[PDB]
Amino acid sequence: SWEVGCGAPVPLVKCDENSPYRTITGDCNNRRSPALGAANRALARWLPAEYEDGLALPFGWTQRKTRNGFRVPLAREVSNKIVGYLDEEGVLDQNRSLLFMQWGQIVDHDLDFAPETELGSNEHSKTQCEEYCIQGDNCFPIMFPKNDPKLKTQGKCMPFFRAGFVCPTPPYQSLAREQINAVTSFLDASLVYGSEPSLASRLRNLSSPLGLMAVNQEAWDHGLAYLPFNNKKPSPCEFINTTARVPCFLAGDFRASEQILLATAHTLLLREHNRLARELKKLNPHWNGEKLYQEARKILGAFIQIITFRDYLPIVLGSEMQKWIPPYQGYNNSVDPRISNVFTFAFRFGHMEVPSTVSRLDENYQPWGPEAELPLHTLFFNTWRIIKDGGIDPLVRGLLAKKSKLMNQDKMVTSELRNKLFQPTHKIHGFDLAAINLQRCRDHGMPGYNSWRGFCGLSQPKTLKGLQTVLKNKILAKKLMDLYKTPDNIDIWIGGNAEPMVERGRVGPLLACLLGRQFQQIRDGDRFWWENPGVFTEKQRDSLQKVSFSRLICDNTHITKVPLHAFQANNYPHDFVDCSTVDKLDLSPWASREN
Ligand code: HEM
Ligand SMILES: *[C@@H]1O[C@H](CO)[C@@H](O[C@@H]2O[C@H](CO)[C@@H](O)[C@H](O)[C@H]2NC(C)=O)[C@H](O)[C@H]1NC(C)=O
Ligand SMILES: *[C@@H]1O[C@H](CO)[C@@H](O)[C@H](O)[C@H]1NC(C)=O
Ligand SMILES: *[C@@H]1O[C@H](CO)[C@@H](O)[C@H](O)[C@H]1NC(C)=O
Ligand SMILES: *[C@@H]1O[C@H](CO)[C@@H](O)[C@H](O)[C@H]1NC(C)=O
Ligand SMILES: [Ca+2]
Ligand code: NA
Repeated sequence: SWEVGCGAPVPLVKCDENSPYRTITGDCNNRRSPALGAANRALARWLPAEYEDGLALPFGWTQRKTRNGFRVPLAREVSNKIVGYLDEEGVLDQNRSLLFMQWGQIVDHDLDFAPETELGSNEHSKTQCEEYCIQGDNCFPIMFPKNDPKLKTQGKCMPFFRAGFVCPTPPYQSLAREQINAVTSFLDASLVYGSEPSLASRLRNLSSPLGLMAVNQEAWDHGLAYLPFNNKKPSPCEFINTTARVPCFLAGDFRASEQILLATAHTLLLREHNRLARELKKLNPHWNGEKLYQEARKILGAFIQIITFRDYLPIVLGSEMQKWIPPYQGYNNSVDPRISNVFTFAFRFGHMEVPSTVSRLDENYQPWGPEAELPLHTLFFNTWRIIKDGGIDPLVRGLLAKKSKLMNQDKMVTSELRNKLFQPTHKIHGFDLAAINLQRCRDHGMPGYNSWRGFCGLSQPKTLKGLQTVLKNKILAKKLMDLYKTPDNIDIWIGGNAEPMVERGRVGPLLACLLGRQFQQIRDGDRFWWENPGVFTEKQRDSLQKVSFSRLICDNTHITKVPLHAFQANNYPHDFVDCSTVDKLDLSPWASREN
């Protein structure tokens, strides 16, 4: 009865079966179902979607319509009463660097992107949602509750547009709405290279046959490369300072300039590509541009994989790591490699790891100038501080030397994100990421908290007292019950993140299961996984085994002092060493001798 499936707005596929390299789109990874993991298809549904009308309308759309007999609470009221806090003193994670937060965002952006519907071009339909807050079609505005401070200074709502969905981009009325993943599900550096042939070519430097990615020609970082500007008007990064008039960057991923540390990480990875490509040109002078591009691309892909799977996931998942992602046993072509709709909310655990300030540090790892520490809200879409205020190096030192925010049941999301978020088009530092996440949860038709607990083989609390035992927090459980009325109706984003963290990790049991399962699948179901026999030679793999994040910094900045375990909390100068003592990526195994 379940159909072979739709796909009129998704194009053709034809697959070069000899090809030792990934496609840009993700097509052809899986030989029996070539579209599996490819960009611009439906996110996978691990559980049936749950919408108000069975099909497409989110819970909370129709005021009289309940969920399980109760009204769903406003996203912004859940934000105000649970997610927020005032005192930033004491929130910092004593054993994770700020790099730990930032790598999470990098990895997330490699795997999933569900962009807003395209309806407001040649059309003030976006402007009208904003201006008048009238719910309809793809406008699904986040209404302020009665006592909200923003009601006084900001109007009736925050605008919000429904995520794009496959088949039609107007609505459909027979099968349930499926949102699109616009990037490749494989952990494949698509955030560097693009997920679309169009973008991917535009990012390359073809002017020369050196397999280089294109770089900024207007500005340089003390001789080091910046990303090229995106010259597409209008631009949010110009808007945040019209006197500086520095545009956003153009990268493999649309979101690269959303905050200055992300743009920073993107810069390092672009540098790493060009550097690898130059080093390969030396070792194999006979290689053409396509060859060089592909081979650097492939190494960078492996780099992301290793840092993610060897260094990042164990310190997120802790004791549950082995339970969900056992040691690798090879490529299983029966595994679904697709990112699930629910993972795209699970991985938003990072939002509770983002701290209120970003610092620039000098070569002694001491404050850099008089405005060294800045509030995070002043750095959304901010390229001008990079270009006109010291380049990336002082930012990278902050990444190493400052700390991530630790998630806290009484201090979930900093007001920098919770009250001051800037979104493009819209003019103000006045949005709420937490409210947006909850509204999105609904937009995407997510099953509730207890449906996912059941999925993960965990208990399903029905009462206040049951919820108190699961959360190990009486007061939080009590606010959730007062808002949601039953635990079944608690939005997964908030329920998942309300759980106390597992031992040695930074997420609770439910999230560790949703994340662990996904990463297991992105590893096991990828034909081009770096450790799958034949992707790299045995010797290449011995060389790739030594990648570190420290080495990445050494090779692509003018920073000479680095920790060995860059994700742990590290204090200068004690936990820092000279770049000369840190293992290098030895590219000798890529010398292809053929005479
Ligand atoms: C200053 C730091 C960050 C900012 C400003 C930020 C901002 C945002 C914004 C605006 C969205 C879109 C919300 C929506 O429309 O539904 C979003 C989505 C997301 N964020 Fe963050 N974020 C940050 C850090 C992180 C971190 C550290 C992680 C993970 C470790 C993360 C994971 C995600 C994910 C998974 C999504 C959904 C992506 C998709 O499929 O579309 N973010 N973030
Ligand atoms: C917009 O960018 C300008 C350009 O960098 C910023 O002005 C700089 O800031 C201080 C003065 O307070 C000086 O050290 C720089 O030399 C300034 N340059 C210029 C041209 O004035 C300005 O602070 C930014 N404005 C905002 C609102 O972000
Ligand atoms: C392309 O590469 C050449 C040779 O390295 C370089 O001089 C030129 O600036 C590059 N162009 C861009 C846009 O990166
Ligand atoms: C391959 O995947 C399928 C479904 O996930 C599973 O039945 C099988 O156990 C997997 N193979 C191995 C070797 O684990
Ligand atoms: C800090 O984190 C590392 C992993 O980065 C861990 O092995 C170490 O034991 C942790 N230190 C403390 C004090 O918990
Ligand atoms: Ca990807
Ligand atoms: Na062997």
